Parts: sequence; structure tokens; C-alpha cells
Amino acid sequence: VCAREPIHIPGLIQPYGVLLVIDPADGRIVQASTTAADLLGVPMAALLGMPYTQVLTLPEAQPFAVDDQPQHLMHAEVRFPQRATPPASAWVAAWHLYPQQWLVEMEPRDARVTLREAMPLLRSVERDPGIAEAAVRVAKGLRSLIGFDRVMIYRFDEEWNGDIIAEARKPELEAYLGLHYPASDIPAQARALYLRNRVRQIADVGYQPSPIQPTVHPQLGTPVDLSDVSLRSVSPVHLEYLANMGVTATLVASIVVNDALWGLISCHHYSPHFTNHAMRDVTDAVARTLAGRIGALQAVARARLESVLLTVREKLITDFNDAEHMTVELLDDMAPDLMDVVDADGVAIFHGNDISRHGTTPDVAALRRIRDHIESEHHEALREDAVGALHVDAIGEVFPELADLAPLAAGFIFVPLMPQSRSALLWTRREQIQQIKWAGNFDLWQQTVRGRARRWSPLHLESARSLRVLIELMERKRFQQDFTLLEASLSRLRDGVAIIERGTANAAHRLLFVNTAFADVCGSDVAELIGRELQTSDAPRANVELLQDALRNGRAAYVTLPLQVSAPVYRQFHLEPLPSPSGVTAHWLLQLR
Amino acid sequence: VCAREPIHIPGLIQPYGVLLVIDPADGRIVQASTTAADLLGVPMAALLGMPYTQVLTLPEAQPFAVDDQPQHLMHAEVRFPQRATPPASAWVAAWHLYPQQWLVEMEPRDARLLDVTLREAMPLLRSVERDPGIAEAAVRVAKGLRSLIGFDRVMIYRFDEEWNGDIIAEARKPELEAYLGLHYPASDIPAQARALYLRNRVRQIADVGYQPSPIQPTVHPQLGTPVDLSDVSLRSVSPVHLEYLANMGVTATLVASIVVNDALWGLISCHHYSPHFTNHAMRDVTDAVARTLAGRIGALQAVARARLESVLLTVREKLITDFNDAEHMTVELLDDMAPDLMDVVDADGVAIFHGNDISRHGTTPDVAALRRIRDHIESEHHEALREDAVGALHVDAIGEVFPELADLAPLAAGFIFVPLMPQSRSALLWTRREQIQQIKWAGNPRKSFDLWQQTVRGRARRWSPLHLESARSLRVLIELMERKRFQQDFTLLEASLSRLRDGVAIIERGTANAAHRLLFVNTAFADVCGSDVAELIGRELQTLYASDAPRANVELLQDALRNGRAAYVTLPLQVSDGAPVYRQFHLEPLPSPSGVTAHWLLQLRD
Ligand SMILES: */C=C/C1=C(C)C(=O)N/C1=C\C1=NC(=C\c2[nH]c(/C=C3\NC(=O)C(C=C)=C3C)c(C)c2CCC(=O)O)/C(CCC(=O)O)=C1C
Ligand SMILES: *C=CC1=C(C)C(=O)N/C1=C\C1=NC(=C\c2[nH]c(/C=C3\NC(=O)C(C=C)=C3C)c(C)c2CCC(=O)O)/C(CCC(=O)O)=C1C
Ligand SMILES: [Cl-]
Repeated sequence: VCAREPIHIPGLIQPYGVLLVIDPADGRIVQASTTAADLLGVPMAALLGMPYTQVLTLPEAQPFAVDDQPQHLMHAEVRFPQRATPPASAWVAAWHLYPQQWLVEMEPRDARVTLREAMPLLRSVERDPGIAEAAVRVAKGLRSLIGFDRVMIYRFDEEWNGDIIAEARKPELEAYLGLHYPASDIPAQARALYLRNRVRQIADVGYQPSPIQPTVHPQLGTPVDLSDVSLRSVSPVHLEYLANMGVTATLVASIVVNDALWGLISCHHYSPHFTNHAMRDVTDAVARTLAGRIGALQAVARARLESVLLTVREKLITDFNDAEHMTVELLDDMAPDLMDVVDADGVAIFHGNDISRHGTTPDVAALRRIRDHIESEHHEALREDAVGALHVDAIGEVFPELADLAPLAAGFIFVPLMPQSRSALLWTRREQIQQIKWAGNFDLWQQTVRGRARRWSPLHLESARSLRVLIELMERKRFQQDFTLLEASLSRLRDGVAIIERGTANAAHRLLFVNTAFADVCGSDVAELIGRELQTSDAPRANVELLQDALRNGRAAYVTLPLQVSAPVYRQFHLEPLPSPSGVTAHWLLQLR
Repeated sequence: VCAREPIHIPGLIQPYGVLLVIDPADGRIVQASTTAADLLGVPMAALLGMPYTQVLTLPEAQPFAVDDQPQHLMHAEVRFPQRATPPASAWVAAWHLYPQQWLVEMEPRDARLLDVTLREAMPLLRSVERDPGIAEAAVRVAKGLRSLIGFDRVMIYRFDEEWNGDIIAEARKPELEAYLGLHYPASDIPAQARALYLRNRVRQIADVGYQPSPIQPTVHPQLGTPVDLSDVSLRSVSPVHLEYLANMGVTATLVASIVVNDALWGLISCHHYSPHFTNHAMRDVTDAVARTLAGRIGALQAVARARLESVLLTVREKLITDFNDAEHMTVELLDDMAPDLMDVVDADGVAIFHGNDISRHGTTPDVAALRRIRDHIESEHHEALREDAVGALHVDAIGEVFPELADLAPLAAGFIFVPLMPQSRSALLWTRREQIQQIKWAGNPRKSFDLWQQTVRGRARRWSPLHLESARSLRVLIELMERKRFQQDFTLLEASLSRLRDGVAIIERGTANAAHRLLFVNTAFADVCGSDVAELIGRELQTLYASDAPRANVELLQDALRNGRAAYVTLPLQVSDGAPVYRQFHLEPLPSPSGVTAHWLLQLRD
């Protein structure tokens, strides 16, 4: 139920500032935070329904009507012309202009040489190698700039769990660097708002919130969507957490990379600390700058890998096409590249009952168990829902029966997906134990994750899909290998054979294959005979009819008929239908001693 | 010789400021620009070898020793304590701290838009950070920077794959002819110049045709090397380039590097037809917008690749299943397949070849013309082309690569051909029709002023590496066709053989560790033996005859197997029941490419 909280409609503000909801129609204040009455000259009752111009004046920029896309005015100087001296400090206001509402949030200026001071840090990260180096540079650098007791770089993993990859802290305290946090700690709903509103601040934990006096819109009958307002009251859940932790102030800047939430810049203060708009703007700058390099280094990385992976793949393709006899040594020379293209620990090449095991891989019988399990009708759903190839990161999860084997085959890539059989390819990765330091799931916990291999890189997975061609290459080569063998065998027979292709009644019944013993009795050789109509009257009408009726229907016949001599030569014509997938005769076997 | 100039060691400074080289060992000035003597108070002779501290009055930040990675201190307030009221304008100094040397460059403050300019630039950075597509961001940056600093010209120069430039965006005075859309050669910006723009991201010329300030002790007095400015903004630019700008009428420069993915994507070129020094605060804002724009361009490039890459895969994967599912390739199968098959590679046409048959689709040359192209590629002359090729053979302009096939270009200017090996029977030809290019040059030292429009013919749109990998990823449709065809024929011959009367078996020759086993067995054969076909495949041949069979007769058969020769011997069969069944074993070697027997044909009759 907690992971289902609205959070964007709390109907409360952080007391450090004031919020006003204005009807753009008349320009009158429809809703207001309880803190408004004190800052502005007039108490609540009269302030409600009053025009905004009457109570607050702003010289820099003014609100305006918006058509569809909401527009946001940044923090500018705002004055309160309705009281005999109301500035116990300087005030600054920001707008959120919607087509049905105007949202003005105001807070003190403060400031205390900032954007120029941040420039050397930005420049220094914008050119440093690897994420690690940049993360730690940003951590230390922001700790110097904004001055928080803790500055940590929190990276989201694939299942949205966090990891503190970088940290800058006071000499005292215990480092949270290296700690793992669940996905449950930051709900989807919350994560969305960090992508929306990039810099989030908790000025003092355990603040006494300011409720928006008219809770719902008096004419729209809805609460205030505070999704863009910085004054948005945080979940009491999270507040209790921070309070239990001893941290009293919080600054969180979103590390958005390629329009995706990559991670967060988490800042904790064990005393209260309001970060003013000007400073928030600097942290946003460093977050974007860091966010930038991470994606730059990620790009250069992909680029490099992508090429070498192709160079290898392409060697594999030629080497396989060039060789006509798939030998043990062929597969032994091929094996390293075949493993390398996908960064596997082992590979097993299957060719119907035969297994060419290479690298660090389970025993032949164990490999058979894995294949037999995948090819199963139970896991039939798995292959369909799969994309080009079937792959696992922890065999024990996906195939609970195959829970063991994991020390050598924790992860695997399997090609082809169809239970096509004969030729297949099993790439394996051995179990790599993970030592993960939790937040407590008064001391530390180290989960020692077993039965999982290193995650299959999407780039390696596409490398795998790109090798499906080696499977049909084997199959094609194998059929062609067998075909010639059977063609050889047939031609060397004594009992005169020929295959007959049924003409779709448009074409006549023509010869497809003819053996040497057959083409001899006829006289003329094989190449002259391929593509010659079987209808080759002298021969009794009765006997021919029997043969013609078998062809007419797609049935069998056994009839003695005279041939063509270069004695006239009579033979017994043994026509027989060969099984068709459709069940409708398309070919016949003709033999006749 | 010009394309191999040092430029990083000119031994000269831009007169607008002063440069000093300091020995970090005991803080003395080892080298100095001729402009140093006038602003620092003390003339050259005594100023040389003197500690920086005597003329130091920098309160903000001080230099320091470094270890390995050089560090740079930003422009801060510096004062000259040797003269009574030394200037008329405030002076600012920046440091370049190297482990062997310290480089301090100083110049006037000026400002007239400082951090007020940094807040003023914030909504522009904000505006581009949100912008869709490069084209919109480029033009936003152009207009925005033209407003932020009053340059007469602001252009966004994009480097193409061959390091040639294109002015994709431009913001200018109402007057002066727009250079927007103009193409520049790679030769105009040399490799070493390009390298420095990746090194020093922001570079300005205050006034073209400045009287340079030489570094009085030309080489280091103790290290014996010249001063590598590289990071110093005061560095003197090539006279070559200065003459160019002068000929062009421009007097002031400001060039901010658009570095994307650690590579020089392009430049923000700013021209002023009068002189214009852009202050420390000034340069800093352009750097910001340069950082921001470069950011967004890469972001959009990533999201873009990501999107395309997926839809291509989705299509590719439909084609794979659709092709595997169909067992007899019909005209309608290929007609339904055709659009996706063209789309996966963004082709104008495609021709599917299945030995003498051609399924041509889209905008493609005639059947005979297609045959000419294939026959030419499959040629022994162009054998080198297919070897040097990667997964598939691809052309961007058929007339160049295949001079004989110079025509056909209106419909097949570019193509992708698969498979690479002259494997034949099955193939795939993707075509792209001629797209004429109209490229506006600067001129074709060179006066420019007059532009030339090159009208390139016989070329199709460049094959995207993403589309080329899409093509390579479809080689599987070729072996799929071939496999299907061989399997189709094999099954036919296997059918034919199994329905025979004479009683046939194929034998696979073993080794010293393996035995001679039956590969194929018909019914007529498996009947005489008794036990069925599936219960006989993989059976050792020695099994088939009785263990009572005369030593003499078996020997003859064993000799033939031992050597890989033929034999014809009557032998009793291994009768489960007890009825003596004898047959003439007609073993015969089947032709091998090597000529060394690998299989035998066994026929039975006696
Ligand atoms: C030696 C061959 C050269 C020829 C010919 C030529 O025209 N220039 C040559 C050399 C160098 N050019 C250098 C810098 C430079 N080049 C450009 C190019 C353009 N600027 C434009 O505005 C346009 C079109 C509108 C073009 C095609 C720019 C902008 C710059 C930087 C100076 C500036 O901002 O104008 C160069 C390096 C010089 C240096 O910094 O030392 C060399 C050697
Ligand atoms: C319900 C689920 C929640 C549990 C069990 C919990 O502890 N918090 C839950 C919900 C929310 N968390 C939110 C924000 C938030 N969590 C963290 C977590 C950490 N931050 C750290 O610095 C460390 C360790 C060093 C951990 C483990 C952070 C950083 C944030 C963001 C704010 C911050 O800086 O802490 C929210 C959103 C709150 C809101 O704005 O309403 C919810 C809900
Ligand atoms: Cl809203």
C-alpha cells in the first residue's frame, strides 16, 4: 500500500516557503498554503478569492496564459506590497503555468562566486576517463561546493536497486560506500518525480507542514498536483526513515542519462540545511554534466566492443563456410572465437547425438540434460516469449530442476529457438559469486549470492542472435553432404531407378533423377534424360491405362511394358508414390529390374 | 608542408595580454612575452630570472606544485606592484600548472556581462536541454549565442565522415550573405588544428593582423625546449589562417568545440567584421552553451540509434519466423515478405535470387539488368572486392566500383549483395536508386565570395552502418533457403531409397577406435535381417553376419573395409530364430573428393 502512495497530491507544503494557486481566468487566489497568510499582508479568509496583483508584486517576469504545454518561470524577485515591512529576508518566486491553473511557489533568496566556482569542476569531469573517476570527482567537488556532511552517488541497477558507487563525507561517520539498497526503498511513483523535477530538497526533516487551506479546487473539485512544486511535502514514511537515520537535511539531484533515470546524487546533512535555488541550479549543472559523461563513456564503450565483436563474428562466418568437412580440429580452432563473440566461459556445439564441448563447461551427459529440458514442451512458453535466442542469468531460477550444474552453467545462451534439433549451440557462463553489502536486510549484512553468472550484455546477446546463420549453415552443409551420398548410392545401383516429378497436370510427368543402370537400359545417358517426359501405341492400351490411371490419381502400379531399343526390351514398371507432407502424391519411385 | 605546421609552439602571443613561464622549483620567471615588460613595470632584462612573487599581487588564488595531471586555475584578479597606477582597466590572470613549468596568462577584465550573463544564459541552456532533434538545438544555440554576445556571425559547423564541414545553423546581421548550407573541405581544418580544438575547447582572436609578442627566451633556459601553449588562450594562430580571415573581411574569432562522445563532432564558429576581445566571463558562457549543445546532440543521437535498432530487429525477426514457417516459397510469400525485406535495410528495391529465378520488388532494374550486376559481382576479377568486404558487399556509387556497370545507376546506384562467397543458387540484392547531390562549396590563397554548386550524379544515399548490420543479420535467410532446398531433395532420395526392393544399406567408414557403422538402411534390407530400420541405424556392420561365418569369407569383406576397397562375398546372416539365411554381400566404395573411401554401398542378393 506504501509503494502505491500518491505523494504528488499531499495537500501540504514545506514551511520554508509559500504556495498559491491562481485561477488564470480572473487572476484570483483560489487555494493557499497556511504560510501564505503570514508572508503576505492579509490573513487567510480575505487572501482567498483575492487577485494575486493585490498581494504580491514581481518586477522581473510575470505569469501568462498557456495553451496546451505547461510553462515554467524560474525563481525571480517577489515583493509583498500588502504589509508595513514584511521582508525578514529576500524572497524569490517561481511559476508553473498550466492551461487551467497557475502555481506560484516562493521561498527566501539567501544565496552566499557559485556558477563560476563550479565551472572548473564541470570542465574536470567533462574530460576524465571512466564513470568511477567522474563519480568520485563529482562527490568530492559537490561536497566542497554545496557543503553537505554526506554526498553520495547512488547507481540504479537493472531491477532498480541502488548501489553507492561514490561517496564524500565528513572525516567522522561510517562510509555507506559500497552499500546496496532495494528497489522497494524508492517506489516507481517517486522515481518518476525525480525524472520530472530534477533537484529535490528536504530543508529540515520533521518540519511542521503547511496545508493548502482549500484542500480541493473550489470550482474544479480536485487536489493540487504538486508534481513540479519544490515545496511538495514528502512522504511521512521516508521522513521517519531519515529521522531514524539521524539525517535532518536532504538534497537529491537526478542523474538522467539518455532521458532515463541512471541514478541519483544523494546529499545528507545531520543538521537542518536549506539549499537555495541558485545553489540547487549549480547541483543540477553538475548532475547533468556527470550524466553527460556517463553516457559519453557508455557510447565510446559500446562503439569499441561492437566493432571487435563484428571482426570476430565475421572470421567465424568465413572459417565455417570455407571448411567442407566439420572436423574435431576445425571446431577446436573455432571454439575460442565462438566463445569470445559472446564472452562465454564455455560452448557446446550439438550435431544430433554428438557434442563438441569447449572451455569451462558441464559434462556431456549434463549438457544433454540442459538441452533436453529447454527443448521440452513444458518450457515451450519460454522459447516463444524469447527473442532471437534463449538466455538465462541464473539457470536455477528459470529451470528449477536444473538448479545444480550452475557452478559451470549458471548462465547460458541457446540457439536455435525452434525444437528444430540436429544442429544447436549452447554458450555457457559459470557461476560468479556476488558479495553484496546491504543497509540491514545496528550492523552490516553481506549476502553471498550463488547460482548466478555475469549478466548477458544486450550487445553479446545480439552477437549471439547474429550467429543463427552458423546453425542453418551446418544444417545446409549436412543435408547437402547426405544428399550427394544418397545420390551416389542410388546411381551405383543395379536395379534401374528414376524419380518422377508429377506435372501439376499442366506439365507432363517428367524424370527428376535417373540412375546409371536405368539410363543404360534406355540407351541414352543421364544428362540427356533429366527433364524428359515419362510417356516413352506399340505398348498395349490395357497396360499403359493401368500406369496412366496410377499417375492420374497419384497411386501405385506394377505393369510390364516394352521400352525403346537402339529385342524391343520389356520391363516390369514398378511405380510407387513417395510420401508427401500434404498427403497428395507429388513424386513417384520408378524401378524395374 | 602547411598541413603539418606545429602551431602549438609558435613562440608568440596575442598582444591583448601577457604570458609568463615560471620555474616551480624556486618561483622565478624563466621566459616572458615582450608585452610583460610594459605592464609588469620592470623591463625584460631584469624581469627575467626574477621571482613571480615580486610582481605577484594575486589575492584570490595562488599557483601550486602538481604531481602528474596538469591543473588549471581560472581567471582571477592580479595586480602589478612595481608601478604607481599601472593600468586604465582591471587585469585578470589564469594558471596552467604543469609538473615541470607554470604558465600564467593575464589579460583585461572588461566584462559588461559577468555572472549576470551566466544567469542570463541559463534559460537558453534550459531551452536546448529540452529541444527535440539536433537541427532545432543547433539553430537555437546560434540565435541564442548571437543575442548573448553581439557577434556579427554565429554558425554551427558540422564535421562529416570525411572531416569536411557543413554550416547547419547560422545567426547573422540582417546584411552579409548567409554561409548557411555551405560545404568546406577537410583540408581547410588540418588534423593537428582539429586536435587542439579537442584540447583547448574555447578559442578566440581579439583582432586579426595583431603585432605578435614573442617569448623573449625562445626556448627554456634549463630544459632546452619551446613553450607548448596548447592551453594558453593568448597563443598565436597560423599566419595561413590569419590571411584567410583577413581575405574574408573578418577581424575577430571565437570558436567553441562541439565534442560528442569524446570526438570532435563540430564547431561553434563566431566571426566579427571589426575587432572584438571576448573576456574571461564571456568565454565561460560560450563554453557552457558548447557543453550543453554537445550534450543534447549525443543524447538525441543515442535515443535515436536505440529506437531504430529495435524496430529493425522487430521486423528482421518477423522475416526470420515467416521464412522458417513457410515450407514452399510461393510468389505471394515473397510478395508479402518484400516490403519488410526492403524496409530492414531502407532499400528502394530488392531482388531475391533462387538459381535462374529472380523475384524483383520495389524500384529495381529489369531482370536481365539484375543478372548483369550479379554475374559481374560473382566474377573472378572482382574476387578481391568480396574478400576485403565485411559481412556483405555494398556500394554507394556502382559506377565507381564497377565501371562497366556505370549505367543502371538511376535504379541501382547503391546496393547490398549477399552471400559474399560465389556460393550461388540463393542470393539477395538490395538496391538504392541514384539521388543527385547539390553541394554548395565556398569556392573551387582562395578568394571564396563566389560559390560553386557541385551536382554529383550516379550515387545513392550512404548505407547506414545500422542498416548494413541489419543486412549482415539476414545472411541467415540465404542458408535457410539453401538448407530448405537440400533437405527437400535429401528427403526425396531418402524416400526413394527406403521404398526399394533390392535391400540397400550405406556404411560409414570408422577409424582405429571406431567401427564401420550403418548410416542408412532401407526396409527391404532391415526385413531380411529381421529387426526394423530405427533399431538398425548406427549398428556396427560386423553385427549383421553370423559369428559362425567362414574365416575365409569374412576376411575378404574385412580386407575391403581395412583398405577402403570393394568386395562381393556370400555370408550367413545373424539369424535370431534359427533358419540359415545366406546373401551375397555387395560392398562397393562410394566416390570421395580426396579419393580415400569414407562410405560404402551395401547391396544384398544371393
Ligand atoms: C593550411 C591549409 C588551410 C587552408 C587552405 C585554409 O583555408 N585554412 C587552413 C588552415 C587552418 N585553418 C585553421 C583554423 C580555422 N579554420 C576554420 C575554418 C572555417 N571557419 C569558418 O568560419 C568557415 C566557413 C564559414 C570555415 C570553412 C575556423 C573557424 C578556424 C579557427 C579560427 C576561426 O575561428 O575562424 C587552422 C588552425 C589555426 C590555429 O588556431 O593555429 C589552420 C592551420
Ligand atoms: C515505502 C517504501 C519506502 C521505504 C521502505 C523507505 O525506506 N522509503 C520508502 C519510500 C520513499 N523513499 C523516497 C526517497 C528516498 N529514499 C532514499 C534512500 C536512501 N538514500 C540514501 O542516501 C541511502 C543510503 C545512504 C538510502 C538507502 C533516497 C536518497 C531518497 C530521495 C530523498 C533522499 O535524498 O533521501 C520517497 C520519495 C519521497 C517524496 O518525495 O515523497 C519515498 C516515497
Ligand atoms: Cl498538472
